[PDB]
Formats: sequence, structure tokens, C-alpha cells
Amino acid sequence: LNIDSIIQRLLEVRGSKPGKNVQLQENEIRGLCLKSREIFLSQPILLELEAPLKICGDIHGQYYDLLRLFEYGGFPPESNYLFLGDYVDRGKQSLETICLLLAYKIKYPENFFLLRGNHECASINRIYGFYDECKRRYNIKLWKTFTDCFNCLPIAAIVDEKIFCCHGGLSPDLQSMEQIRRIMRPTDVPDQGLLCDLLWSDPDKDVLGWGENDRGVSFTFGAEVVAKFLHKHDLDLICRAHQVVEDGYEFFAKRQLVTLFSAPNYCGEFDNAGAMMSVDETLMCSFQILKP
Amino acid sequence: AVPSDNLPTYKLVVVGDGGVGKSALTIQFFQKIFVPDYDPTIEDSYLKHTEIDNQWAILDVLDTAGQEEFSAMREQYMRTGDGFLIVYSVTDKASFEHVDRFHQLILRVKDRESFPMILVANKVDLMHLRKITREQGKEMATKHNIPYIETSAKDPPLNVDKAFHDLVRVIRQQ
Amino acid sequence: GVAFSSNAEVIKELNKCREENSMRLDLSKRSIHILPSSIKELTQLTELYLYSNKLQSLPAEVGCLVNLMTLALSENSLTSLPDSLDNLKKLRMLDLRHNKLREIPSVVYRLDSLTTLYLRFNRITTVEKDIKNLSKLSMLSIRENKIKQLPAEIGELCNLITLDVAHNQLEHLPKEIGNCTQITNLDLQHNELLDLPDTIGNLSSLSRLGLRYNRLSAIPRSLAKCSALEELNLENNNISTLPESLLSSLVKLNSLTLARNCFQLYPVGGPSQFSTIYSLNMEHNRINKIPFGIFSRAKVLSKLNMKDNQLTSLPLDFGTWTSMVELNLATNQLTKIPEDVSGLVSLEVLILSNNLLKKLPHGLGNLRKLRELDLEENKLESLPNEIAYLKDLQKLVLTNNQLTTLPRGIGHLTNLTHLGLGENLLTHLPEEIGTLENLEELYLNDNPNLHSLPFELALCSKLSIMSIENCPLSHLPPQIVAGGPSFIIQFLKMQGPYR
Ligand SMILES: Nc1nc2c(ncn2[C@@H]2O[C@H](COP(=O)(O)OP(=O)(O)CP(=O)(O)O)[C@@H](O)[C@H]2O)c(=O)[nH]1
Ligand SMILES: [Mg+2]
Ligand SMILES: [Mn+2]
Ligand SMILES: [Mn+2]
Repeated sequence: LNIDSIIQRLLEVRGSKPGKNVQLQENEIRGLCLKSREIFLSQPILLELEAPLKICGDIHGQYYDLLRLFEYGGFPPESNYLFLGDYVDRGKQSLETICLLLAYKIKYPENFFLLRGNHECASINRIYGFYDECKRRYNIKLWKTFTDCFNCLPIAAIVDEKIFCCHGGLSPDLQSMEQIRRIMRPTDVPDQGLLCDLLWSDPDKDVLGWGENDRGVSFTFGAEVVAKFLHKHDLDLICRAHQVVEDGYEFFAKRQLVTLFSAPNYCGEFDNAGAMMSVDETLMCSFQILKP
Repeated sequence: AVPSDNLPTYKLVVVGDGGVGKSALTIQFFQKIFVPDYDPTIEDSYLKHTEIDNQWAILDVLDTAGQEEFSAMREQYMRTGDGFLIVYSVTDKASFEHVDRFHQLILRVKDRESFPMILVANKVDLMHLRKITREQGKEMATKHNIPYIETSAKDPPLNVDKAFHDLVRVIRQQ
Repeated sequence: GVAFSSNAEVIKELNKCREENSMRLDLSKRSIHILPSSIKELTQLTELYLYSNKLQSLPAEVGCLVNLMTLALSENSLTSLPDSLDNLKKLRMLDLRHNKLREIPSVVYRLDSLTTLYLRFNRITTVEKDIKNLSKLSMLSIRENKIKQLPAEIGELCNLITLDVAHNQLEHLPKEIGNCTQITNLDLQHNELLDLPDTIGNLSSLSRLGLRYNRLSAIPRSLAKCSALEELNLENNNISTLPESLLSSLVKLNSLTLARNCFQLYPVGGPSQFSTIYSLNMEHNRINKIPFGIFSRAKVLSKLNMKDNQLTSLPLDFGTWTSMVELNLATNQLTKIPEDVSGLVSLEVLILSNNLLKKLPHGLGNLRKLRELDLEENKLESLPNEIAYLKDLQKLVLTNNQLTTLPRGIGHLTNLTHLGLGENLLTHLPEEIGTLENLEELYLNDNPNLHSLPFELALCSKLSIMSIENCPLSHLPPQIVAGGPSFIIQFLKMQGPYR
């Protein structure tokens, strides 16, 4: 597995006509999953991260929105990246998107990091299009390889002991980060529990306490839940993805929680913009917003 | 959904020897998955908000060491508990006689003649390795006058929810 | 701070403990940011527990309590220890797991009486050479730390009983650690070890050896001298062969896992190496052909796992695995199942999904105890009639197969509970399904070739969820089909000819 050649064959298309496909032999894609899962398992589930860092949100199967991020913020190794889940489903070019992200994780384990999102379940990607793309392009077995690798993804991460990064949001069962480190993997997201809420919850302002999502897998939370979570464990930012915002980045509950969505023109029917966040040593966070 | 304030908290201590399934039974009940790896335990504290008999509760389950090497802290963990699951493998004969020692230890630490605990027979799905039968389990269960539950933690779970739920009913009885 | 471009309770407990002169003072789970200086007054305190609190640094009055043996500080935010703690000449137990420690403090190196040390889930990067003073140490555990090398002095730890070094980025092990001869619990899981020292075989009594998820290429021949082993785990290890270490270790061997290795054949040795085995995990690594008679001496064996391999044809000795309970052959290249399968009388679960199975053998009707038959993506033209004799089936799926008709023997499977037949181009089915009243879930999704449902199925009323969202149903009116599975259930209840 030449991580470098792969990266070259995938970045060759950069700057060209959008929607162009990149043909990879299947054993690179299987090899990328097998090699990267060990990197996921060796590192802790609750990841500790060091500045400088450039963070992100969701890029659903959109390989030419991804390459725009790497230009604005900078390609590795001259920068460090964190991706908060949801890179598959809905978008047309998903195999190319996930392959590039999985490539930089192998070659830069201490500077590249990927979390887990909701569409990393074996069941959710069945409905929402990732199941179909695997059929026509490569195979049915290759889809099972991805969901095996998705099981070993870290659930949350902590940056400079101040920034808390999760795709979905908090859980009522979370009273200490010690519990997150006790989660056993490889695991599948259940209908209820501590794990599920982290890949599925979402803040909703109206609920002062807790309330059910519009979807029927988990339940929301409120502005008081995050604050009591931040003051207890001595943090100051909860960075999230999951949903779709118009401006790319939106702030919830007095900034303590910021959501980042980086796939503009979602699935071809949205006017949303994309955003990426960079944080330096003094923990100043700056936003690099992609044009709608 | 979950009640905002004044939620009763129950500290359930899972006590037994090594290999009696204390960790797997706790992982199954909390994360709905079965772990096939044998990792010795020192102290694991889980938490969950669940509704039992139309009543919400917090099931603070505290897995314990079991083995004497790690049991240097074991007697301290028993002291703060509220209910005990004396878990013994039906395929492990030795852990069955140790139920008496565990009951004596629980009575000694908490300084009481009778305490709420339930004898739990784990690994019941291993029928062709079963060595402790149901009547043998029950006669010792009534010998100490404690409830008896059959339980398997491998998918699909058998009474795994019931085992924790039954003790919660037992604890609120007094 | 990021920018955009308990004390009252604890003091009372100390006062109480000071009055009763108790050997124990418990301040655990009280979330104390700072342990009070008053702790010094209680000199005669055998044990102190401060775990799960918010302490960042201990006060220097800990040194005053010489009459102390047990200290618990785990799950805190500690970064350093006071130097006055060296005055404790009687301390033998220290708990410092799940902390923000960056390196092992020099204070710990100056405690001779210490016996058990818990340094786990920290940011320890180096281990100093001044552990010779810790001659009385017996329990040392490091579970989540960033050490890169172990000091050469560790071989002098004669009193050490358990060494737990996992997830600790170790590139090598000291060659002289085998001079302890008193360790039975050594774990090196999820490290980066490249090789094992040859002196590890001098450990006469070793029971637990966690050695998975490390980039080993082989194992030392000397390791076979440890006759107390029970479970040898080798997941994600670049191993291709073993030097007959199993035969010499056939003493208390229980389970063997060789998952996700780079294997290409079974380890070179006699069939006796699996005499006392109980489980096996040979998944994710190519195996090709299993040799004949290699499982003859496995009198006890419960499970086999062979997922993600290159199996082409099962060996002719398949019929002699009478003591085997479970099997798993998913994601392989199996072509034909021989008639010898009739000998597996005790078998209970059999999975054969993702293979090339045109037709099932007629010997399947002999195996009474079977409960599972997963045959997804096998390209099955039709099932054999021998399914009627079996009784104990409870969950079988035939998804992604080319079957168009089912055998008449469906009503005999009275124990059947879960059946999956979707995406199979099914046209018509026998009426015997009505006898099966215990069904709960059934799948016929994405089948364009069925038009009418049997009237006898109307008698099955215990079905709970039916997935027919994507189904043509040309003969039946779209209103009842698109109304919902429940509306069809009532349509079965009285609109059907049966009552
Ligand atoms: N078949 C079956 N196996 C079980 C069951 N419960 C646990 N196990 C087995 O137990 C093993 C894990 O043992 P574990 O629970 O960690 O041991 P323990 O009893 O908690 C004591 P220790 O502190 O030494 O770990 C798993 O490999 C699993 O196969 C069960 O209900 N059925
Ligand atoms: Mg345990
Ligand atoms: Mn999402
Ligand atoms: Mn999303």
C-alpha cells in the first residue's frame, strides 16, 4: 500500500471538472481500511490532541468540496486536521472521499485524526445511499469492510484539555470522561445507551432539559446540559457536526458549542456554505469559510 | 424524557471469582454488545438511566476485581455498595462453594445478619458444560433466603435486564 | 482559555475519623479539588482513599502520616507528588490510575516498602533507572501510557508478581526481565513490540500473557517453558508460523486466537496441539486448505471462526467433527458441501453466508439439533426436501439467492421463528406456512416475482413486524399494500376465506 501514490492518484484530479471519478483497485481500498483500523484501535477512544489544529464537520461523499478544504487551510503535514464524522451517504462521490481521508490517517497518525458519526453504522448507510454506491462501483464485500473499520473509530476527542469534539452531542449517562474510555470496541451503535447518544444526539434549543429528536434513534438536550458539562469537567468548547447549517459554522448556547458543516450545496438541493476551523497554540479559533 | 431531579441512585456491586462473567454481563447490560475478550478487572464504574416497573432509576454498577492479586481494593468497594450480585458460572464448580464465603464477607463488611443480594447463575447458554443445576442453585438460594436468577450474557441476552431489574425491586422492598 | 477570532464535607470526614481513631478515612467521590492540610493531624491512618476527586496536587503533609500503608488517588488530575512523601516508610499500596501524570515522579523511586503500584491511563513517557529501591514492589500496572523504552534495571524486580504494560508504544523489551521468575500476569496488548526476549522462557510460572495487537514477526522457542498458560491471544500480529510451542504448552491451554494475522497455513506440528483447546479464531487471514485429520485429537472444541479467508473446499474429514458445537464459514469461496455433513449430530449453529453454494446436500436432514442456517449470497436455486425432517430450526435467512419455489415441508418447522427470504425473485410459496404460528419477523423486500399471498397465511396472527415496503403486489390492490402491514393483517383476519 503506497500511501503516497494513492494520494497522488487522488489529488491528480484536483482542480478539474467536478464529478470526475478516480478508479482505484479494490485491494487498495480494503488495504486502507485494514491498515487504518489498527491505528484507530492502538490510539485511545478518548483522544488527546495538541495545537495547532484545523477542525471540521461533515462532507457527505463530496470529493470536490474536500479538496477545496485542503487548499484553503493547507495540505498535510504543514497542518493538523480533525474530522468529526459523516463522510459517507447522500453525496455522489463517496469512495473517493473516504479513501483520501483514510490515506492521511495512515501516513500522519499524530497529525491526522477522524472521529465517528451516525452514518458509520452498517444499517444507516443501507438506506441513505452508501449501500448503492458500493454495488455499482466495486463490490458488496467491500461495503462490509468499511463498516468493520467504522466500528473502531474513536467516539470523542479532547484538544488541549479544553476543547471537546464529538459528532452528535452529550448523553445523560456521561458524568465523566472515564466512561468513554471504558467503552469496548469493535462496537456497533445501539438503539439506546451512552454510545448512541454521542453519534446521534443533537442540540435543540427549545428543550430546557432533554427531549426526543425528530428522528427516532436518540433524544436531544439543551443549553443547561452543555454548561453543566463544561463547568464540571473544566472545559470551554464543544465542537460538533451532524446537522446542516446554512453558513457552515453556527454557534449554540453562547459559543460553548459550535457546529461545523463543510459540504456546501448539499446533495444538490441546498444553498448552505462550508466552514473549517483552525485553532492555534493560544487556543484562538479562526474560521475558514468556503463559498456557498 | 429522563426525570430532571431527584432520581434514586442504586449502587449494585457485581461480586464473584474470575471467569464468572462479571465484566461481560455488565458490558452486555450497558452497551448491548458481548465482548469475547478476557480482561482482568480492577474497578469499573458504569452508569445508566433506565426505567424499572414504571419507575426511573440510576444503575451505578461497580464491577470488582475478583482475583486476589487485584482484590487489594476489593473490600473497600463492597463497603459503599447497596446490593450485590453473587455471580457464579454454572460451568465453574469452585465459584459455587465460594458463594458462602462471599455471603459471609458481605455480612462482615456491612455489619448485618441479612442484606439484599441475589444469587445469579451466569453462562446458562453453555448447557453442555453446565455443572450446577437449577435445584442445586435454588436450595442454596433458599439456604441464605435470597432470590435466584438464571442468566446468559451472550447474544441474544437471557434475563440480563431481568437480573439487574430484580435486585432493584429487592432493594426497594426494604 | 479558548478564544474566537467539597471542602466543607471533606473536613468533617477527617474530624470524624480523627475522633474514632479509625484506620480508614474515605474521601472518595466527593470531588475534592484540594486535599486539606489538616490531613497531617491523623498520623495513625492505615489507609486513605481519595479516588474520583478533582485533586491536581497533593499537599506536603502526606509525609506526616508515617503509619500508613494504602493510598488511593486514581481518577484524579494529578501531575506531581510532594517530595515529603518519602517519609512514609510503611506505605505498600499506591493507586494513581487515570491521572494527568506526565512522568513517574522521583518521589515514588524513594519508597522501599511499596508493594503495589497503579499507574494507568496517564501521559507517562519515560521510566527512570532508579527502581532498584523498589525491591518490595509486587504489583506494577501501566495500561494507557506513552513510554517508548523500559529501563534495563527492571530485571532486578524479584518480588514483582504482575507486570501490566499495555498500550505503551514499547519498541523492545529488556532481555533481563526474565530474571524475576515471580510474574504470572504479563500483558503487552496494543503495544508496538517487534520481538520477544529469549529469557522470557525462564519464567517457570506464567499464566496470563496478553500479547495481541503488536507487530511481532514470530515467537521465541523458549516461551514454551511456561506451562501455566491458559489463553494465548495473537490478534493483529504479523505471524506466519509457530515453532511447535503449542505441544510443549499442552498443560492448561484453554483457548487460542490467531485473528487477523498474515497466516497462510496451520502451525507446523502434530494434531495433538489442540488436545485441550476450547475455541479458535482464525478469521481475516488466508488459510486455503485445512489439512486432513488435524482436528482428530480435539476431543473438546466448542467454536470455530473462519471469516474473511480463502477457503475453497472443506476437508474430507469434515464428518468426524462430532464434538463441534458451532461453525462459521462466512465470506469465503466454498463451492460444494459433501454428504459427510450428516455426521455433525451435535452441531447447533452453522453459518455459510457469502459463498458459492448452488444446492444444499441431502445430508442436512440428519442434523436434528441445528438452530441457525445463514445462507446469504449463496445463489441457491432451490432447497432440498430434507428440511422437513429437521425440527429445531429457529432462525434462518436465505437473502440474495436465486430460489423461486420452496419445498412442501415448511409446516414441520414448528420451532422456526425468524425467516429472511427477501431479494430472492420468489414467485409462489407452499401453503404449509400457516402451520408455523410462532413466526414473528419475516422479510420479502425487493421481490418482483410474487403477486398473490396465500390465504392459509391469514391464520398466522402472532406476526409483529412485516417489511413489505418495496414490493410490487400486482394482484393485491395497492390500497391495502400501501396502507400498511397492519391493514393487511386485518385483511387477513376476516377478509380472507378462513376465520
Ligand atoms: N458463553 C458465555 N460466555 C460468557 C458469558 N459471560 C461471560 N462469558 C465469557 O467470559 C469472558 C470474559 O470474562 P470476564 O467477565 O472478563 O471475567 P470476570 O468474571 O469479570 C473476572 P476478571 O476480573 O478476572 O476479569 C468472555 O471471553 C466470555 O466469553 C455468558 O453468559 N456466556
Ligand atoms: Mg472482571
Ligand atoms: Mn451525522
Ligand atoms: Mn450529517
